[PDB]
Amino acid sequence: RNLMIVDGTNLGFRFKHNNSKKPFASSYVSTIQSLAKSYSARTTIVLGDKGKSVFRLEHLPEYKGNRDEKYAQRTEEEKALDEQFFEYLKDAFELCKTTFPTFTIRGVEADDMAAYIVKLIGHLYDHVWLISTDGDWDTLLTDKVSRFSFTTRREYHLRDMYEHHNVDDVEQFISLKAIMGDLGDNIRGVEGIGAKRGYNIIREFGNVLDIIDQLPLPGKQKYIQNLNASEELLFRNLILVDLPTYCVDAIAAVGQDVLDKFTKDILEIAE
Ligand SMILES: [Mn+2]
Ligand SMILES: [Mn+2]
Repeated sequence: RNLMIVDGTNLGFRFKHNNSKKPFASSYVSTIQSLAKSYSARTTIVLGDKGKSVFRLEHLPEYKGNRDEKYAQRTEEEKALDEQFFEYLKDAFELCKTTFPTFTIRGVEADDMAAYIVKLIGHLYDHVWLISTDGDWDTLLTDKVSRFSFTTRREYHLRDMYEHHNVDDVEQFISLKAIMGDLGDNIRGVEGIGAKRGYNIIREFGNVLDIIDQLPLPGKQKYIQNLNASEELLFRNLILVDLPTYCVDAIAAVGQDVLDKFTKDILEIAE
């Protein structure tokens, strides 16, 4: 049998997208029941996000701050919509507490937990299926851990790292994130180097850190010039995007005690 780890909030937003007026708690869980049934799940795990990350915020105070800007400018009607959704998200998360183990730790994101769970009990299953539409989860991809999105109805394995992410492996995808930037999570990257232009430098010189050693890099191009004068930036970005390496840390940030309760809480279900 397999293990399934869903992206509680990500799915919520999907339901919201489809319709931001109708309650979706009921179908929400049913969707996680069919899926679990389908992926021969043995342990279904539901994880939702709650508050900004404590780990990231430290290495970057303005982390996801753009998302706060957006709420600030929302109209009285849209703000209401946002609150409506979240309410429905909470309810969708409460109903879940009746069928699937649901976790939430204020200060810790979801990708930080799912990486821990996988790192923690992954070996106890044949496969591991993560339910999300967030390609950032693809940093956990292996030949025994993949992801499935509804927004496309596509599954994602490792061999597909080039078509879906313009890189060859997890370490690469990371470095590309720490180099190119993540407009979403509000993270500044080298001015001038995107996916295609960034992968090249990664294919030639290596990964972020391997590249740090090598600076200054040759070439007279500005994005190259900019690159050479943005080392400090790569260090910070690498710790914000390298999910599989800093997750434990990201959890211990909100408490060496919380991390413990979560650890025992997982194995309890895994066993
Ligand atoms: Mn997330
Ligand atoms: Mn992103």
